Amino acid sequence: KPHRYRPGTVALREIRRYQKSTELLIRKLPFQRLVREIAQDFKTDLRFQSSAVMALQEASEAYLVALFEDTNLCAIHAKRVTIMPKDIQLARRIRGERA
Amino acid sequence: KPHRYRPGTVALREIRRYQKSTELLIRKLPFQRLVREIAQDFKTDLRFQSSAVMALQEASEAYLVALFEDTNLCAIHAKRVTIMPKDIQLARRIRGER
Amino acid sequence: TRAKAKTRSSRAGLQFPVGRVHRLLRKGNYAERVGAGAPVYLAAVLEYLTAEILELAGNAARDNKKTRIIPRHLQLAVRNDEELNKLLGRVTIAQGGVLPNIQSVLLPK
Amino acid sequence: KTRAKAKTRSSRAGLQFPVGRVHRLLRKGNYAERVGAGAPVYLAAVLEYLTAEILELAGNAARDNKKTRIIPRHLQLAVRNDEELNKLLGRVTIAQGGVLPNIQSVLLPKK
Amino acid sequence: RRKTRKESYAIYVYKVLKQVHPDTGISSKAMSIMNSFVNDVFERIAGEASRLAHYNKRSTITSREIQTAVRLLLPGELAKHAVSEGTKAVTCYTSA
Amino acid sequence: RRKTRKESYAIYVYKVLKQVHPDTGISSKAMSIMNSFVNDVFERIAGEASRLAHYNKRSTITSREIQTAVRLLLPGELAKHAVSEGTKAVTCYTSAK
Amino acid sequence: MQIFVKTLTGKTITLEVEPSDTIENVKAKIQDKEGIPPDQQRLIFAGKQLEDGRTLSDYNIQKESTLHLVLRLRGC
Amino acid sequence: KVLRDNIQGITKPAIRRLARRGGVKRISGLIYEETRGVLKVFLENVIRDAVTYTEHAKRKTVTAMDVVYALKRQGRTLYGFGG
Amino acid sequence: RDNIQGITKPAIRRLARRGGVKRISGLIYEETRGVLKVFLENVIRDAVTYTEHAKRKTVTAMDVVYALKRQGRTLYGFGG
DNA sequence: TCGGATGTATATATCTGACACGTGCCTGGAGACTAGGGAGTAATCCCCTTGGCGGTTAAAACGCGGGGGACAGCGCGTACGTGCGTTTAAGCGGTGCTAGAGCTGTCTACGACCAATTGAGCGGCCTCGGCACCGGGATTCTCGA
DNA sequence: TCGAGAATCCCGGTGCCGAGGCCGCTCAATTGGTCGTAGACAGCTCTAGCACCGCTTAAACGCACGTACGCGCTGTCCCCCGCGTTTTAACCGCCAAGGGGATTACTCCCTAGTCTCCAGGCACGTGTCAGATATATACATCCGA
Repeated sequence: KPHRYRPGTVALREIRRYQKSTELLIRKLPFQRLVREIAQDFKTDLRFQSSAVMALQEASEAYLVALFEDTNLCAIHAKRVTIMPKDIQLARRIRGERA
Repeated sequence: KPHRYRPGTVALREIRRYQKSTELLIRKLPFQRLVREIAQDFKTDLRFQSSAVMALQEASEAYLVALFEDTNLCAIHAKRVTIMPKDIQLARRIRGER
Repeated sequence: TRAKAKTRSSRAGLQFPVGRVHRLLRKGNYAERVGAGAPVYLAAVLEYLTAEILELAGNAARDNKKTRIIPRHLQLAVRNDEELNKLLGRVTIAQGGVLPNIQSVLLPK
Repeated sequence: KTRAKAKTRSSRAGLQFPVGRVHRLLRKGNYAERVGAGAPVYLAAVLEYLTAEILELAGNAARDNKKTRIIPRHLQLAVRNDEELNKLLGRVTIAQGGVLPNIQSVLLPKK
Repeated sequence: RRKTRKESYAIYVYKVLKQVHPDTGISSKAMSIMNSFVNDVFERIAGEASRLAHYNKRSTITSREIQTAVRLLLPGELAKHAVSEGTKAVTCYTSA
Repeated sequence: RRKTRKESYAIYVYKVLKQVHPDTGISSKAMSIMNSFVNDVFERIAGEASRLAHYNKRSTITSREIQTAVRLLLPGELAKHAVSEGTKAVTCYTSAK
Repeated sequence: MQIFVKTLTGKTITLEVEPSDTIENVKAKIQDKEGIPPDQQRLIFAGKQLEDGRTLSDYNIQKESTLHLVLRLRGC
Repeated sequence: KVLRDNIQGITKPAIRRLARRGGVKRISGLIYEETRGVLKVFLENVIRDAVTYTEHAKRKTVTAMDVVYALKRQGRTLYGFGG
Repeated sequence: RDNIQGITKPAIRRLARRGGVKRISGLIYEETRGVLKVFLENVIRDAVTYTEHAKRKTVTAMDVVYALKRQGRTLYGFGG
């Protein structure tokens, strides 16, 4: 019979592996395309240095990781294990970002 | 026989009344004594202007009111009506204070 | 001979003092030299913002059938407008109070 | 009329950071009309102390993992494990830093 | 034996108030609040303009620095209306 | 070929590193991070001192303003040690000449 | 017991202390016999840095031990 | 004269009134001590900054301007007391 | 140009896993995409304002750092 | 489903302290003129940005079985809200007194500014050792019986 | 409780590129001297902050009672997780063209500095009405029935 792990083991393994390392997690080209499309609205025919795109990517990733940590704490506070959109909304509301 | 209100009515009445007014809630002299005792630890034989005490009282009251608002939101999020210390702890943790 | 004096504020058609703003800019240790066009711009911007807040506060005061303006009216005017609230998000106003809201869950059945 | 040999102001105070450069930056930075003769020395000493402390902690972290060079991960580990330094750099993100290895206790497997 | 002079923004605030609502007064504490508000906004804008001038290796602050600082600080509609008012005032001043 | 000179704190940071840990290198990214850290702290302290001097309607920046700004910015133990180091440095500089 | 400590200058010096001797008195004795201030130096035994309030009994340092001595140059 | 045991001057009904203004409806019996601790910490921070400010000026009376500056330094500006 | 869809589901899963999450519901992805869009909008608006004032045509790495610092989100190691 | 008791909103007299206004005057703002350096503008150089083409291989997309977690419903007992009688000290109105904040002179030591000059720090080259990579074996776990 | 598979770590050999050090030189920090004024010190005047004493009454305290809500337990259903197969586009390498960033020289004009003059804004004093209290009354709202 095929050997299967119980649901939950691979999640913890991925947690350990991914917070042991220090690389980026989003593919570079789609992020660059998104940045260009977002900036197109404000001014036409713009140009970007590579280091600017790198800095934007790093800042966005750090922000998202911190927000996800806060969301996990909010989810645990209510005797649950799965995160849900209401947890994200509550975290953003308490942080003072959402009006 | 005596007329009694069901538990919860007076709470809402007080909520409305204290959200309609603006005056301070903590008494003056105990707050002044607390401020003096706290400040004693940094430099002996200090003197205060009255406006300084008033400013401290206003700032502290505003801070406490905001904290209680966030605490009530946290308590509501978990299917409860009564607030508990862990709600205060979670709100202070998320806000970014040690 | 010499001509009669006219204030720069009168020339610009404003109600805020251009000369005082110019002096404060010069003496505030912001830059080596200060141009001749900055005071007019700064005075105009300050006048506009003051007029906006005052109009909202006066409307709120007239709502409560009163002839004068007290800090509660200013707080009500500021907290009920989105952009003004965002501009003053970290400012507390003395003798202000709060906005009368109650969560829907706590209401009686 | 024989001018003496020049001696750096940093050497008199027994420091390593440049006193003269800091003095020039203070004068040209538009902070006040005039600058005293004792501020640059104080500023240089303070900056030197902070740099030395952070470098010592980061070097210890690097030696822990059998390496002879310092990389941004070592700096992040050094900063985030000390409460006072963490308080100082509360709102600062370091590129290529990562995060501390923690897991919530409830999520751990039962039994 | 008279005291020293303390500057304030009293007369101008009162003039603007009488311009907007002609039949409304104001009390003392609200007046102090308005004074503090004006000073705070002035300081914020001036500091932003000074930093912007420093970044570009330039040694003077002109109307362009003020305009860019206003655009950076304020939210959208307030920024647009303030920009319009400022440019109109500067043009009217230069014309005469 | 004409190239503009750029100033940095690299050599002094390297001197301090060799002073505390005799055998340890450093990469370029860490040096850039340290440069940014030094510049940020310098700006914070200088701005605080300037504001403090302006409050008391004085037109000079002395060592007293720097000491007060340092005591205001840093947490406890760091403030104590930094104050001690600064006072020692000033005394040593004044004694020699 | 007797210990041998090598410095950054490539020189090794003998040292006579007891297992329960804390690093404070050992540093004082080394200062007496060499002139080196106690707070200017710091020592490694088996890749671990000593603690001033600790001794060699808990640190497991015995006779004929080899310790590494590295300067900590600090002051004004 | 040395003062002692003044944190108990913040009575339970005062905390109840503050919570009522905040919008709370039901309060558990363990909130009051936590509120006292939080208020104590906040006051310690603000008073420390104000006393440093008044010390630099070679004075001996804490003025309202010192409190205003100390509050502003922490991003909690206050309007209506000058400056 | 629906480039917002370039943020694949496994990438969001990896970010959450580094954040410390063990289980993820089925509707997190839309919220994450919206939040990221808002953040990028604000930062890029500030950076473009700086670049336009400087009288240039290409954004630099410096004004990105300036815009990030303006919002109290300082970044180290990019020539700041 | 109605009806009595309680709290809250509405209308009127009245008296007090704060707001609005009139004066004198003195210091800060305006008019007129010079002189000098910061900034606008044109021309030139070349570095870095954009655009295109081929492959290759790892990563993303899709489908499926199933076990574990989210959620609704029930029962219990205890902590909290409401009301009443008793105790405590906060608040107000005076009377004293002095420590210290605030302003004025004056006088000297400290910082800005200038000319000559020489050594610290930056740009360009290069060489080699520390770290990245690949293959293999020992080890440490997890899940079913 | 015990043992068969997978995933991870320790070890050894190999090769590459950037980190550490050396030269040459140009600009900026030193040294020596003068001058003007910012602030430190002494003296004086007057305010407001601290201390005390008495009285009134409103708020804090403690106790009894009942009830609605926090929390544990059970059952069900469905929806994410782990795995295998197919598809796709990201990444790397290489090659071309040229737009716009970065210097350098030249010149006109915008702003700081000085002197004279005068009127705008601030401290001070005075009056009167907007609003805060007190009293009475009408109306909305809640809890048993």
